[PDB]
Amino acid sequence: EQKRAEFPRFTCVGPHLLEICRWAHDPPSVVPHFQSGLFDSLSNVTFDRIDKTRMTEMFSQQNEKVEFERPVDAKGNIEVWLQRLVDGMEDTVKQIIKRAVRNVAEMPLEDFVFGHPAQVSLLGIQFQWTAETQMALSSAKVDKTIMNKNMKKVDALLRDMVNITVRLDLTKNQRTNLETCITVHMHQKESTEDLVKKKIKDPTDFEWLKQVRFYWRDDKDTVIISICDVDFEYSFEYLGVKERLVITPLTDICYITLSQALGMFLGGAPAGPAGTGKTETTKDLGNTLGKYVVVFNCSDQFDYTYMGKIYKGLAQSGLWGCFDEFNRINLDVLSVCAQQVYCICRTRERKKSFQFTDGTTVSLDPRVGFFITMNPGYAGAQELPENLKALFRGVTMMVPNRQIIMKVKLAAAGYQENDILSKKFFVLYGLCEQQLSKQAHYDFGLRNILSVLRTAGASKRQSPDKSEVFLMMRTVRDMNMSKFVAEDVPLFLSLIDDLFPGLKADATRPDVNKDAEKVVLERGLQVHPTWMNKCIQLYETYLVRHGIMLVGPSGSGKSAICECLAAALTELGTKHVIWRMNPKAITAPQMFGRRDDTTGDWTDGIFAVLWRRAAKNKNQNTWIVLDGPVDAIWIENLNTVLDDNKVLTLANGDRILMSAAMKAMFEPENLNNASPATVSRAGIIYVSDVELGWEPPVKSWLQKRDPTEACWARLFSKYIDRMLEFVRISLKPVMYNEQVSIVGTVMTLLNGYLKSMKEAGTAMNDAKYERVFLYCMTWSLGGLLEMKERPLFDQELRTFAHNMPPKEEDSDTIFEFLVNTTDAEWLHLDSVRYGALLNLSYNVDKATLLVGGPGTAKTNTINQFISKFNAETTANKTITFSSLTTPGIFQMSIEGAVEKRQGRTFGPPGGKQMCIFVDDISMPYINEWGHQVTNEIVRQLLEQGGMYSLEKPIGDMKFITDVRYVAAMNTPGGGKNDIPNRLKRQFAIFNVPLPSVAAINGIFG
Amino acid sequence: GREWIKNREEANQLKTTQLNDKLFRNHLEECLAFGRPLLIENIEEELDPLLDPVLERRLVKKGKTWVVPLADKEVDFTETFRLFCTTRLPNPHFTPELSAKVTV
Amino acid sequence: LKGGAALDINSVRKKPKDWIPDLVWLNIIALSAMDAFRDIPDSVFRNDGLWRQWYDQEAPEMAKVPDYEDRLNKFERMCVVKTFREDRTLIAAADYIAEALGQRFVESVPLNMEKRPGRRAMAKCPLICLLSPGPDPTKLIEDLAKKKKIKTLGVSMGQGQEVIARKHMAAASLEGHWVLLQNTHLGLGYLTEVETFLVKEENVHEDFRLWITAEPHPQFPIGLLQMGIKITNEAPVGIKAGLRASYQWVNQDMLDMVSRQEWRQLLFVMCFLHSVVQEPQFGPIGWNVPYEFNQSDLSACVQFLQNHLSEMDAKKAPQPTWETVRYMISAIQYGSRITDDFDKLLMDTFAEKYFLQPVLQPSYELFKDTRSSDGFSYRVPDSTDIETFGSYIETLPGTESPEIFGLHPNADITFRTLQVQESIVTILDTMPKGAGSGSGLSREDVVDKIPTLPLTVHLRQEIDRLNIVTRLTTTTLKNLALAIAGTIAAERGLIDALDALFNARIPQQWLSKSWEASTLGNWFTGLLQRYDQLNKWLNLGRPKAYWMTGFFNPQGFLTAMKQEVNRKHRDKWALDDVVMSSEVTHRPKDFESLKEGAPEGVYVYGLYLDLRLDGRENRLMDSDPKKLFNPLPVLHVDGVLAKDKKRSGLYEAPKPYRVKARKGLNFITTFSVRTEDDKSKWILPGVGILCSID
Amino acid sequence: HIKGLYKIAGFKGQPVYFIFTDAEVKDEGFLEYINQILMTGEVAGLLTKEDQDMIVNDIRPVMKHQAPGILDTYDNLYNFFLNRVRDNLHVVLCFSPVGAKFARRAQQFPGLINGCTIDWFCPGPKKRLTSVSGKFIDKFTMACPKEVKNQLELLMGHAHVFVTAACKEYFEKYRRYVYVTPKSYLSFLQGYKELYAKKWSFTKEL
Repeated sequence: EQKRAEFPRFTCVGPHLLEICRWAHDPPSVVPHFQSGLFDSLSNVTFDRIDKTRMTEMFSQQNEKVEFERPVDAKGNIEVWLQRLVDGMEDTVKQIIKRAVRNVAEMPLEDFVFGHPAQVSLLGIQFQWTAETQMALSSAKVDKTIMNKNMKKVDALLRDMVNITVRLDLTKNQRTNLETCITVHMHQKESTEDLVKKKIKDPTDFEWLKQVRFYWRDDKDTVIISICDVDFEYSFEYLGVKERLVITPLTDICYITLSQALGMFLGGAPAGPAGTGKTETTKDLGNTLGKYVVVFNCSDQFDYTYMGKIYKGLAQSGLWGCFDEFNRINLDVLSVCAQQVYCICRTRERKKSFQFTDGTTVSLDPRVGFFITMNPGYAGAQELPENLKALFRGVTMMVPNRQIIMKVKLAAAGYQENDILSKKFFVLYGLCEQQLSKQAHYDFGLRNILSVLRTAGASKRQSPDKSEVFLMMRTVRDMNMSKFVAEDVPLFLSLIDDLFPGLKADATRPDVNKDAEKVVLERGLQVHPTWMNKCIQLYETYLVRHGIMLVGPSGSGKSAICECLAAALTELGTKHVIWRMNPKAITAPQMFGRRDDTTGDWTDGIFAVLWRRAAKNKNQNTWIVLDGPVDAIWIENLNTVLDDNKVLTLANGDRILMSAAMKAMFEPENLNNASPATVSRAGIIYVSDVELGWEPPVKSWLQKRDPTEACWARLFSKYIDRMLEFVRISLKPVMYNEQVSIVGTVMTLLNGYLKSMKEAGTAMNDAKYERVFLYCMTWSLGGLLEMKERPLFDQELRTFAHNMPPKEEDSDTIFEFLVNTTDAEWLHLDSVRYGALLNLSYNVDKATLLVGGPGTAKTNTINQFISKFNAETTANKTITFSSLTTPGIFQMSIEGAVEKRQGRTFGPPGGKQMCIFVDDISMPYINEWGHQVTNEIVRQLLEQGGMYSLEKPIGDMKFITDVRYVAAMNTPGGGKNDIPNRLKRQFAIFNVPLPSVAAINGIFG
Repeated sequence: GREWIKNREEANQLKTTQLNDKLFRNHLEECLAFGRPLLIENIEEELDPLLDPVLERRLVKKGKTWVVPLADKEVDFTETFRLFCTTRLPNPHFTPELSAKVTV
Repeated sequence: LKGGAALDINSVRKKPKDWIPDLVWLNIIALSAMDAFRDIPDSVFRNDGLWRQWYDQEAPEMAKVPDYEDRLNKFERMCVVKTFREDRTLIAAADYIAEALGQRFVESVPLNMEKRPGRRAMAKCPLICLLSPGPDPTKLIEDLAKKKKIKTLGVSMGQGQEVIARKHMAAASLEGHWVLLQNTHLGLGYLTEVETFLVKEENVHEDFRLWITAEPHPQFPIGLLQMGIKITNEAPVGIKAGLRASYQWVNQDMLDMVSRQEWRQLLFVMCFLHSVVQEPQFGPIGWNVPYEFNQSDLSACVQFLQNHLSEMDAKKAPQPTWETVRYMISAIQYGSRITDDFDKLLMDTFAEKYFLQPVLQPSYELFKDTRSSDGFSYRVPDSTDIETFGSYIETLPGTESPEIFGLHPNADITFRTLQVQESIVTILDTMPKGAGSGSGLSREDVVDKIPTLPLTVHLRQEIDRLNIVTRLTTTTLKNLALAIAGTIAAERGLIDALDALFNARIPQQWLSKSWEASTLGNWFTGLLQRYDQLNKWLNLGRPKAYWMTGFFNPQGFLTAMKQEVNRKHRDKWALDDVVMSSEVTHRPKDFESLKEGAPEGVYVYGLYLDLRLDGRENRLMDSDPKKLFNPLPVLHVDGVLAKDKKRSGLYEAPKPYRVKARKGLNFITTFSVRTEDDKSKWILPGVGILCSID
Repeated sequence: HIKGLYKIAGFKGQPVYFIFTDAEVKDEGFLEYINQILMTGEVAGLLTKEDQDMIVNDIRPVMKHQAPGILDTYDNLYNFFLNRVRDNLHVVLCFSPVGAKFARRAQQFPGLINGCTIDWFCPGPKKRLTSVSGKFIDKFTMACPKEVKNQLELLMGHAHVFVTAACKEYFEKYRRYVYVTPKSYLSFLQGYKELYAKKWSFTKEL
């Protein structure tokens, strides 16, 4: 405390003083934050390179090389040469400003911005502007000419700075300098123009007086700043850049209010919505005066003694400080410390002793001033004692106006139509957030606005000599629709035409189209126009980010979309291979790389090793694809690689920046649980199921299987899609329908019979084709009916003339008499029908799924056909998902089925095949997000044949060799959980109702 | 009622606690073991099933070398001892089993 | 005590329909179940002239019961009152209390600290004074402690650091004194230590009394307030209180600076005006929200006024630039505490009308409208002394006509109502604590109510939200008709809603809008019509009796009008130059076309204004605005611009979501209405456009 | 524990029995093992390689009795073992009707009811109270003929009926509810007679 008294500046930092005292010899050894403890932008000082005794120039946190009026031999007492430095910055300010005004004329004006520090140039600009603007009045003199020429003084230099911004040779220091100056110059305009809109009156008209002005009165030495009744002087502390904000009418209101707060010697209390620049305006105005503000956290233990300590330096050096979350200080403490500092406050009143638990004597600097922010004003006040509100004057906040911010940004981005551009762009966002369908991915917050505007400014800077309207139109149309659902795109473009008539969109590289055309049909898949358009959109987003995402309903093959994309890329020598990890199936604590609560062991992250390779695996470029539902729990530390940081924190940040080689892809069937601040830091690509509809994959098979027969094309929707929609609307299934999966069941059953007749000499015909077509979709559409709803499927269908037992009599229906693979008869318990299906499933060794009786007869049914695997070395690991079956249960139960190669690979001994049977798999309880993590493992190992480590924190290849499955569950309903759609596409699905009352009588009699 | 019974048995070492108290873990035993009437406050606020063992009297009701009987108090312990259940929830909800075991 | 639940669905009271609002028909329907009033509708029909004046809004006692003495006693008299008048309610209730057990029960008793400063306050009885925000009853304690000459061991709470208070608490208790514990409500924890000290403070000297300057807080020691004696005190309501306090707020020599006498004169009206702005707490006809009417406002204000008029002396009239004088008070001093644009502009309206060059005339004019209890019209008492100005002030009371705030005679009656609803609501909050509930299922049948435009988009979204709320409501209708019926009576999270159901309130989850709880039946009919509009727009391309307030989003539909505009008006153009255009009560233009610059709003039916327009002009303060609120059948709207439009003849009446912008700020819009006079005139009323009344 | 019970049931071929009440339940792991018992006829997954090479050597000679014909594979041996295990177990759960989780526990194991039978209680009628009181009234002294015992048991059954009826009126007039159990009636029966012992004795003393 004695040393804090020795030097009021020291009173800011905490225990750092000891370290400060440790330094006794070398000011060069002194480095921030010690150099940042009192100075807002200073970081370094340089000395006489032959002796390092005369301080030549300095360096800043703003990275500014600035000399001094005289190199001060500042090597005496540490705190004493601290003043020997402090005086230097204000001396330099005064003298550099003096020569700045002198060489407004003595030297040129464009370099006047660049021949001077950022704020040094800014204050010179303000001086010249204020001089002319008062001399515009000058008596209220009757000559419009001078105000008119001031109009173009502001405007022409504004467009010159537009040219400076668009020219691509500005150093980040000077770039930021000029960009900050842009906003100052728009405010200078706004003021000077509003002068003209008002009646031009005398230099002492309160309209003029009401605004801030800057009169460098070297009649003593220095500038004096006039605000609407009163005058001050700039602090002259070197502030580097301190990029300012936009200036609102509210800004002027606050300026005047807080200026008068000094008149009553009272504090200012900015109250308003949280996170609305409440402290930002205070800091910016302090810098506009030069005051080194020190923010103060509240709602803590709030050591009132320590604030009593800092009040010494506050009353002594007259600087400022701001408080935040003041109202949530501990209630009893919120009163104790409030009263304690309340007593201290009155030392302002020309007094020189602040009284506290110290009750000590100080000096008074009139420059001191107190400001406090906190949680948003609640109904007109806060949870604060009613004496500070007496000591303070409130200041009303309200959400800033986006239009003005966009105007100043675009002007800084070199735009001149900018104003009228915003006058439609803000309205456009308002409409988009009003009319259209609203979901989480739909975001139009400030983040969206900054993101679009920064990109558009660069676009124009690299597409110059171009109309602003066209560039703005192409940008806004381009970066929006892909994120959005289809049906809003017509509405989107309609609003576009409203706010932009007589314009047109952009074009992209067409050569990517032809490569996909080649590969898709070349690999037998279906190429589709809208699908191709989305491929182009993905290629576009591929050039703006590295992390993109594919949201949409399952069965769309978003897998296949990025497969075709990577194939087409590698067609042109740009490799991008993928690895399909499940970001939820394997365990979350190993997902990312996290920190323990005991010591923080490097218990690795599943992607930590993969990102380690991404730092140490360099032969090409690749992709890293993650399929599965997306929480917020393996992402909250992920945007660091995709936002404006580009380095992924493994668990603390592992320095591995934007990997030019590998990228992160995601395929969530529904991305709906990320905050709209986490959202839009990825490549938001909505995809509708229409882009590869029902029929295009069937035509893909037309390409693949023999069209020599071309069987389904005979009734390609003439039998299918009509009944599809008819049952989907007029009938009520007991299960969700993803029609890609249903047509998959139809085609898979058809191919099962195709294999049955093409590997066995069992015969073939065309009426054979018609009836196998009827029977391969009837259950594919009967798999969601009951004994009273299958007849409804039958009291509709007689519009075809292909022989059926329904065409035979009324009691018997299609299922009751099956078809034969040889002569196509109708043969006259139930299990066998499913078993052949299972065998047909066994033909492709791809399971189906069953719902209904809870182990009632399905246990009786399925096991009889599971029995018939004998020579495959089939290890019938019947693994049923139980009351609480964890993904680890499946992990080991199939690890038990096979050999654990390498400890990080899972395949059977050699390649011996086995069957895996699950009685119920929808049984396990979901978590609150609504998904059985114990199930996405099943999808991942069905599709990829590999996986990373839910066992090991490291996260590494575990290749899943050949397998086959059969599984079932109970019916969806009250209490019973259901299955993720992307898992549902992997398996067929059919319903097991109450069985055959007639066969009940048979089997039991 | 807690106050009335306090006046009734404070001289008789009316040891008091409530199930939330970790001292109860031993307040139960010695007050049992010394025959000192136990008091418990906020019963349905702090209902714990561990009461039922002693409410069913582990160190089983039957015995003489283990459980000396009583002929002075209408309670289920070896020594002059009762437990009391005082509430400030006016109309709680009750289990049938504890209502049967313990009267109201 | 109950306004009823089923009042509107029942055929609007048929016989008496001449001079009578519909809500009254509902109320008399609810009453008629009364056994002292069974034939009441038929009677009030046949003989109705006295009942007609009964609803010519006679104040009491001019509202003196129609003497149908066959069923007429005092309790029945309040029944008549409440069913009919909401100003006579409290008066008739007090009359009944007097007729029961004398007026001495309704007669007020002066508040003062003399009945038990120790006379009934035992040494074991601490004394606590529940201060209202404002006055400190410390002065009575000071006078007692300087007549008794007792030691006054004052100590400031709001800080537990005063462990030293215990030594005071020692001498206060052990030695025996009258001890001051000021600001005790600021502290919360040292309260417990004081409490546990006091529960044993019955072994000390006799003079031990406590004097706890605190404000009641729900989080405070129950036992500590139980042991002692509680005495609450309220500020003296009245302008004069604020005026004299502002005088003592200023130094009496500062109140006597004739060197800037005009400024001194200014002080009085400033001393005046800060009281006036403090008065209106009667929203929305008062303010949009309450605010800090503190005197640090006044202190900074007068300080800066002295600054202004000391720059160049107060005797020099040109120097105070009254635009700046308004600016200091408005933009910065007061508006910073203010948060609402309309409240801000109302206060600015105060600023210009009370700040101007011709204010310095001696005995300047403040209120000539007011013929007061003495008929006096308010002016400036130009005689330099605090005593002189104050004395002039108590010559007139603080109770005056609301018009002085730009209000209307209706406003006083509205305050009477406000008291009636708040009181009866509290009474219904306390009665069932000794009555019980449960009556069997209240089986009611309202669940049984179940081209391409962006207008149809709004349609469809409305259908979605109404379907949602309809079925969510139906859930609990089952959870009542099927819980105690079909064994579902085993869940209690929702039962509070069903308790508000059997007791006429509207629970929380079903705020399908910002509906105010009046009856179940009213909101049921509301939602019924809300779905019926969607029914019609399904069966009609666009209904022509379009009732706006059945919607769930006004912003969507008003914007929908605007993109229709752009579709055909700014066809070939953009929304960048389109602004709203408002019609008038007597429909000036309804449909003429739909293309560029044409009628493409909709017939917005039923907008409410306690102000009424005929001859295309607006009338206020009369008996019709005095009647609660004035309906508006229909007017139209459109959107156009690209050319300056001057609402010079049109007031900018705001239109919020519901009956009070005061109770919350969803300001739907602002409209232009043809006022044949100045608009600032209407600002002091500030009559906004209201979606609907109940 | 379950290993030994398996041995007694399966290996010994001795029919065993097992009671699992509402109290010993802790986790869905326990309920899940009971699930395995109910459906698989075994604690599924918990019969391990130790059980494998145990039963392989164990059962064979015992199996030579009912099915002397060998099916040397552990398949049929373990099949017959499991058949007998199901034949013998009879796991039971007598549970509380108002089990706070019992409904949701059945939600956690659906087949909890799909592997058993359901029988409700409906506590005893007037006859039950008459029967129970009949012993105790005849266990005590009197100054009355026999039929007075029938009158006493009849009136006590009446009394419990009245308790029930008045409890219903309580459930109606107020919305608070009370519990009357058979255990309550037995506590009544013992308390009445124990106090009546003293009263009879002391009146006889006077």
